[PDB]
Amino acid sequence: SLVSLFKNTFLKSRVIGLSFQAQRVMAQMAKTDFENPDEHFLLNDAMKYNELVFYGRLAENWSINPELFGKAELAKYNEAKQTLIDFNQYHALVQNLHEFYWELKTIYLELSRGVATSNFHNKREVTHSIIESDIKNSIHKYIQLIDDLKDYPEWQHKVREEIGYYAHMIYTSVNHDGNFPEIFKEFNKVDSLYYF
Amino acid sequence: ARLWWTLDPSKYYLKQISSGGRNEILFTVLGVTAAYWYFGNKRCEHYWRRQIDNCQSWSRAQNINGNNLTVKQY
Amino acid sequence: MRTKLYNAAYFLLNNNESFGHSFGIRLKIVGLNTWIVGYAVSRYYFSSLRVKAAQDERF
Amino acid sequence: MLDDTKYIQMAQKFPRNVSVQLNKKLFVTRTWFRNYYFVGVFGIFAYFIYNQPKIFAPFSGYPTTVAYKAQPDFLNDQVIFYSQQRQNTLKNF
Amino acid sequence: MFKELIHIFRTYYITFRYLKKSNINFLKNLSYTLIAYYLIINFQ
Amino acid sequence: MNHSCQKVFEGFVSALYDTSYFFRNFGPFKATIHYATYANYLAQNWAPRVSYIETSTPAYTLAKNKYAVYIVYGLIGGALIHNYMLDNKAAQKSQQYYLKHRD
Amino acid sequence: VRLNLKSNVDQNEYPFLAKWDKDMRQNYEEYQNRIDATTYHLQRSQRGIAVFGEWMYPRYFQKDILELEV
Amino acid sequence: LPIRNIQFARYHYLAAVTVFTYFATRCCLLDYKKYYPLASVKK
Amino acid sequence: AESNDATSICLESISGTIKGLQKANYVVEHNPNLTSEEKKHLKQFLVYRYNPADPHDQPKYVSYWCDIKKFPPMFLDAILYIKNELDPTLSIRRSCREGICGSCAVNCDGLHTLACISGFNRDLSKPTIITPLGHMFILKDLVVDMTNFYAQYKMIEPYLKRKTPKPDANKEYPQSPEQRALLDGLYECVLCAACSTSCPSYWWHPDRYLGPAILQQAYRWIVDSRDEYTQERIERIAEDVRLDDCQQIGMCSFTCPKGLNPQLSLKNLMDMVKDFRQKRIEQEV
Amino acid sequence: MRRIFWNFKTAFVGLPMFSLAPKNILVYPIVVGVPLYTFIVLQNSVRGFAYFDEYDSDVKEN
Ligand SMILES: CCCCCCCCCCCCCCCCCC(=O)OC[C@H](COP(=O)([O-])OCC(O)COP(=O)([O-])OC[C@@H](COC(=O)CCCCCCCCCCCCCCCCC)OC(=O)CCCCCCCCCCCCCCCCC)OC(=O)CCCCCCCCCCCCCCCCC
Ligand SMILES: CCCCCCCCCCCCCCCCCC(=O)OC[C@H](COP(=O)([O-])OCC(O)COP(=O)([O-])OC[C@@H](COC(=O)CCCCCCCCCCCCCCCCC)OC(=O)CCCCCCCCCCCCCCCCC)OC(=O)CCCCCCCCCCCCCCCCC
Ligand SMILES: CCCCCCCCCCCCCCCCCC(=O)OC[C@H](COP(=O)([O-])OCC(O)COP(=O)([O-])OC[C@@H](COC(=O)CCCCCCCCCCCCCCCCC)OC(=O)CCCCCCCCCCCCCCCCC)OC(=O)CCCCCCCCCCCCCCCCC
Ligand SMILES: CCCCCCCCCCCCCCCCCC(=O)OC[C@H](COP(=O)([O-])OCC(O)COP(=O)([O-])OC[C@@H](COC(=O)CCCCCCCCCCCCCCCCC)OC(=O)CCCCCCCCCCCCCCCCC)OC(=O)CCCCCCCCCCCCCCCCC
Ligand SMILES: CCCCCCCCCCCCCCCCCC(=O)OC[C@H](COP(=O)([O-])OCC(O)COP(=O)([O-])OC[C@@H](COC(=O)CCCCCCCCCCCCCCCCC)OC(=O)CCCCCCCCCCCCCCCCC)OC(=O)CCCCCCCCCCCCCCCCC
Ligand SMILES: CCCCCCCCCCCCCCCCCC(=O)OC[C@H](COP(=O)([O-])OCC[N+](C)(C)C)OC(=O)CCCCCCCCCCCCCCCCC
Ligand SMILES: CCCCCCCCCCCCCCCCCC(=O)OC[C@H](COP(=O)(O)OCCN)OC(=O)CCCCCCCCCCCCCCCCC
Ligand code: SF4
Ligand code: F3S
Ligand code: FES
Ligand SMILES: [Ca+2]
Repeated sequence: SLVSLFKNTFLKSRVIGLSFQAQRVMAQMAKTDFENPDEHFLLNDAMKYNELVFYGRLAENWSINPELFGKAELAKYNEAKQTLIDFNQYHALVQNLHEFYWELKTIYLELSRGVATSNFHNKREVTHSIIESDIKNSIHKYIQLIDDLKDYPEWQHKVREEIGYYAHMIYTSVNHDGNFPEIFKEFNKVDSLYYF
Repeated sequence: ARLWWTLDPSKYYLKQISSGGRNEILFTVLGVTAAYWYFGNKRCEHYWRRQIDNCQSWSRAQNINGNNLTVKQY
Repeated sequence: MRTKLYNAAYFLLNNNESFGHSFGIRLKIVGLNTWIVGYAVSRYYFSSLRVKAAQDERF
Repeated sequence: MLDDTKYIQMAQKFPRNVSVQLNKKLFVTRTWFRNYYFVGVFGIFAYFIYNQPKIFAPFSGYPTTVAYKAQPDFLNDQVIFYSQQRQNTLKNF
Repeated sequence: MFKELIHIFRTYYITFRYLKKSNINFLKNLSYTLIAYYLIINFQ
Repeated sequence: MNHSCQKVFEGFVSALYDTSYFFRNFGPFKATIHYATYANYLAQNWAPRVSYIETSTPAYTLAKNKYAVYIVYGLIGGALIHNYMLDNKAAQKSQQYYLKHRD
Repeated sequence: VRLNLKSNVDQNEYPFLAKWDKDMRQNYEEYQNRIDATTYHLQRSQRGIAVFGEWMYPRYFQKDILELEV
Repeated sequence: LPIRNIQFARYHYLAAVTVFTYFATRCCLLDYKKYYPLASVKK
Repeated sequence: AESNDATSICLESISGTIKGLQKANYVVEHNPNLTSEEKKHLKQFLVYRYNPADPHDQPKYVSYWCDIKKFPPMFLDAILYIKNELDPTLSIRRSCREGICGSCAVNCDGLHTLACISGFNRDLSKPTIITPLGHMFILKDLVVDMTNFYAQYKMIEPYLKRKTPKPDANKEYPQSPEQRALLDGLYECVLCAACSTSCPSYWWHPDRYLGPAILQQAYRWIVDSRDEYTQERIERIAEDVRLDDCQQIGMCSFTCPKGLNPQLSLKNLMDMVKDFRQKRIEQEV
Repeated sequence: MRRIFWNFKTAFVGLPMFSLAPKNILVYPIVVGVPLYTFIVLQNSVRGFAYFDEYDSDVKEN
């Protein structure tokens, strides 16, 4: 089976080569923030990030032919496949956190455009119920994420430092009247004190 | 202000392939073949032409419906 | 909640030489780019104009 | 070497069951802001690139044209047309 | 050049802040493809 | 806004989000998007090039990596000049052919 | 040619022909000015030098030729 | 650190920019229909 | 019950903008019962006043006529005289009185600076305008919200981190007088945020771009010889537009009342970041 | 009611802008285009701005 031989050789080469780099790629992703976790790969240097993203699906899906594999070779291929699956799960988690961060940043941008000096056409003195409820629900979800990340102190610290920055900016963007205490009840417990 | 203009290439796109330099000669050969084909067709169409104007060069006109085209003197 | 407000600094800051010096270069580059793009757009626009028609002509 | 110990630890150990529900309204708002800044800004450039060659080199988009010859039909007050297919080419440089 | 243009638009326009670096990169790729197509076609 | 319009807007945005998510995460569509993304990455970041960072010693750099620019320039120049000469030859051939055919 | 605007055709016997001639003469001056302008532009662009001119005169000034024909 | 054919890359980028601007703006290929009224005539 | 109000909001915004342009710099006299002959001997201070807590209050200048021969010649002294004698409801931050704490940073007659160590035009004809920092949210009168500035300062990890244990634990981290003069003229920042509030880039991107003061603190902690996270700090500050947004206006250095050079510090930071980016490729090979 | 505080004659955005922007935006445009535009226009007219009349302009119908 020449076609099978070529397929297995390609799969082995790509999977092992990218498994040897998954550690560095994940480290860079963790180092970068949640606004654009792939910012370093997009701007400075793509350290096999796109290659990992592409070949993770192939490792997960494409079949294997053990008769074309050795003993140590098969064990190494299995280890690389597990590493690629872990990379895929890590990327999914990072994408979810990044999208939540961008939700909060969308709320913050909506607030900012309201107070922008150039906003001579949509200047609103009083915050409206729709955005108030959005802020309340977003803060509730952020608190739930912080609680769920109790077993990973580094992840919790990064999530705070990154996401809660815009929550603190939203807190600062409005006066402390109206429904403000109820809206920021959960935030004021810990998060408000941190951003002071 | 900060000066930023420069003709130097960006290091993001200066990487080489594992086996050596980027695939330049192969793509140049492909482009040369494509240009040869395109220019050969263009030259063949362009140079071997003449305009013959005689009765046999004219055919009866017809509408989009297929009927002969005739316009009344209204 | 009454949204907070601020007074834009450039509306209440005395004119300074640093602002002028930096924004002069910025506006020079902006003018160059805008002039090039506007020339391109003008060439596109005028070339898109229709041909002159007869007097009191329909269609 | 950079001291990336904490980042390496984070990469090695991450949760595998944590997820956050996303506000559909806000996600749609951001996506349509991106769509707005795509169409209404980049479409100008894209359409310029696509069409300006078609405006400054129209003869290459219409290869074949038609020509007509007419003869009178007195007894019926009609006009007879003979068509001809020609290759669209420059004329009167 | 493209990077500078995107940076100016992002720093001056509040609404442009919505676009991600991924979206900026997609616009960059589309612009490069369109420029290459323009250069090739103009000589055809 | 009015609460009825709020209901309508929430339904519309939820429908848009569901449609986008379904189209992006559908099996065949997901595979297509994934392969197209990797292909676009390859095309954009690994296009043919003449200048690259040389991280190898002159003893460990191939002669192809040193003469690729010259080979490409020679190929392109030869193609252009040969096409020009072929155009001239075709012009002469057509002129002679039609002249000998008549007048 | 500066053709006169008064048609010399008999309207009583050739109405359509007279009307066509009258309209043609009426618009001839304007269309001749436009044609002269286009021809002048073409010839000056041809007189241009290198990339500013002769090197790419016939093939890139296609809209001008189309306008001239129209 | 060394970049192969860096001068060639610089010249290629400059040529690409020049060609793109040339075709986009048609700076060299101007229009003189506006100048026609302000020109003399022969013959 | 509520309904769509886009049209009403748009019309109100446009009308209010036009009316504000017509009636810009709205001024209210603190004591309208003043004769011009008396006003001849008193200088005019237009103090910005605004109380968002009160729903009925709006921003406005208040004109106070005071005798400059009753207090020392400083902006803070004049403000405190106005507060104590005329209207004790005025709000302003003040801790040191000698230009050390940096709490009194306000827009003193068109220039951001500390009010305690800034004199005012002695001429009685030209009025003196006192307003808070420009692009900082106004809480009350001359008090702004520096919480964002404090968080940005927190984000730089302003503490000495060392990867090498001290050899004996009974000594002090060695540092030569040259390595101390390296920090001289750079650690004197009092975090008054005037340079950041005057920086144009900080106006446009308060969050994504760190202030000149915070970047100067980062530069100080980087050039410090005792710390060993030099490359780590450089990489952290090289993210997105935390430093890249700076355009070298120099207004930070021009306005810095302490005489520091945050512009030069930012230029050095940019040079070091560029060198780091180049040598991340050059070295590892 | 939007109240705006703004020094029209002394703030950086105002009369200083009117004095600064027009002379800086047109720096490259003038100095570059005017010589370049003159060169492009004049290189065609080495001999003169003569319109070679391909049509009989001097001929008028009797
Ligand atoms: C020509 C006519 C026909 C064209 C058909 C095109 C078909 C495309 C369909 C795409 C389908 C999806 C692909 C998914 C990916 C699957 C493959 C894969 O993963 O890669 C494996 C293999 C290696 O990948 P890898 O292991 O991941 O390596 C990358 C890692 O970084 C690791 O890297 P490394 O450092 O270890 O080194 C590995 C090295 C390994 O590289 C190689 O081994 C490949 C080297 C090149 C080919 C060598 C063989 C040559 C001979 C082939 C003979 C084939 C005969 C076929 C017979 C058929 C008969 C029926 O990899 C590379 O360097 C990759 C090279 C990428 C080249 C990108 C080219 C972009 C420019 C194309 C346009 C040029 C126009 C110029 C015009 C200018 C005029 C002025 O990669 C490839 O196969 C490269 C494919 C790149 C081209 C795909 C895109 C083409 C699109 C063209 C434009 C069309 C636009 C039309 C309009 C749009 C609507 C239609
Ligand atoms: C606030 C309200 C203001 C209202 C403004 C209203 C303006 C209405 C204008 C109407 C249209 C005018 C068109 C003139 C075209 C000129 C060309 C020409 O005659 O060609 C014949 C034209 C065909 O042109 P073509 O030959 O195909 O090519 C033309 C291209 O321009 C190519 O020609 P070329 O290659 O020979 O070009 C010459 C070369 C020359 O370039 C150079 O070398 C540049 C030289 C510049 C020198 C400047 C010196 C100034 C000195 C400064 C001193 C400062 C010192 C300070 C001291 C401080 C103290 C120290 O290029 C240029 O001229 C550059 C043009 C590109 C412009 C770039 C900027 C565009 C964006 C910004 C626009 C302005 C915004 C202002 C905002 C104000 C806000 C407050 O055909 C005709 O016979 C048409 C005649 C024109 C009438 C067209 C009618 C169309 C009507 C359409 C319907 C809609 C109309 C609505 C009207 C609204 C009115 C309110
Ligand atoms: C003839 C050929 C055809 C021509 C038309 C071609 C059109 C192609 C499609 C255009 C699609 C554009 C929309 C998508 C882009 C992104 C927009 C976006 O972010 O959406 C949200 C953003 C709205 O955000 P927001 O939250 O509502 O606003 C508060 C945020 O703080 C706001 O934060 P921000 O910083 O993000 O917002 C800034 C926003 C700008 O929004 C604003 O904040 C205000 C906009 C209005 C400003 C009005 C002037 C105010 C006073 C200034 C001083 C003028 C003095 C004049 C008198 C001088 C006398 C000496 O900037 C933009 O819109 C960026 C793109 C602008 C350029 C593209 C659009 C050009 C349209 C030109 C035609 C306009 C209609 C005809 C008008 C003339 C009728 C006689 O934009 C919009 O939704 C509005 C879009 C713009 C509508 C038209 C307004 C007039 C603009 C005139 C520009 C003149 C330039 C000169 C060259 C013109 C040559 C034709
Ligand atoms: C109008 C112009 C159009 C053309 C120009 C286009 C330009 C623009 C770019 C277009 C980009 C977008 C393309 C559309 C997206 C395609 C998505 C897709 O394929 O969906 C499948 C994907 C399913 O696969 P999956 O879920 O990823 O995988 C698990 C499945 O269980 C499957 O499990 P399995 O293990 O049984 O099957 C795995 C594999 C079937 O496995 C096999 O039987 C073996 C396949 C070969 C493996 C690689 C061996 C390479 C050996 C070396 C070759 C060297 C050649 C000479 C050069 C040497 C020097 C370098 O089946 C696939 O999934 C095939 C995917 C496509 C080819 C992947 C291989 C790429 C590398 C080889 C080709 C390129 C040459 C590289 C040369 C350099 C290499 C270093 O999703 C779908 O089912 C969607 C279906 C509906 C969408 C449309 C389907 C179209 C199908 C096209 C098939 C084309 C086959 C190749 C033709 C080659 C002719 C020359
Ligand atoms: C579904 C998929 C996803 C879709 C997504 C949506 C978008 C579409 C994506 C599709 C993928 C393709 C996209 C195009 C590639 C984009 C590349 C890119 O953005 O790279 C940026 C990235 C920019 O990086 P950078 O840092 O700015 O560096 C750029 C500087 O320019 C640095 O540049 P450099 O220094 O490296 O220069 C480049 C190098 C590149 O050169 C090459 O190696 C290429 C050569 C051409 C080969 C062409 C091959 C074409 C093959 C076609 C085959 C048929 C295909 C049929 C398809 C059918 C469908 C199946 O050029 C040279 O070597 C210069 C040659 C100059 C020759 C000089 C001649 C002198 C003659 C005289 C001789 C001496 C005489 C002396 C006489 C003495 C008398 C006294 O570019 C690069 O680094 C690569 C170089 C640029 C390559 C451009 C390629 C464009 C290709 C366009 C193809 C369009 C086809 C459309 C088909 C439509 C059909 C319906
Ligand atoms: C075909 C249509 C043509 C229409 C032409 C319209 C021309 C419009 C020109 C606009 C110029 C730029 C200002 C508006 C856009 C600003 C966008 C931007 O990024 O700014 C955001 C910023 C404002 O936002 P910001 O300062 O809050 O910054 C954002 C900060 N965060 C993110 C925290 C919210 O800048 C401005 O908007 C500055 C506005 C200055 C306005 C100056 C007005 C001068 C008026 C002079 C009138 C002279 C009359 C003379 C009469 C003489 C009679 C004899
Ligand atoms: C700086 C940032 C912004 C930059 C923007 C850049 C934009 C780039 C755009 C690129 C594409 C260019 C396309 C150009 C199309 C021009 C069409 C046009 O108006 O042509 C003029 C035309 C008459 O021309 P023509 O028929 O040829 O006759 C003369 C022949 N010698 O005139 C007509 O036929 C008139 C009728 C058609 C035009 C109608 C216009 C309607 C406008 C409605 C505005 C609505 C909003 C109003 C807002 C204010 C309300 C108070
Ligand atoms: S650098 Fe100067 S102006 Fe800026 S915060 Fe420090 S002391 Fe204040
Ligand atoms: S004020 Fe602003 S942008 Fe640069 S040098 Fe000074 S910081
Ligand atoms: S009183 Fe302390 S800084 Fe002014
Ligand atoms: Ca150090």
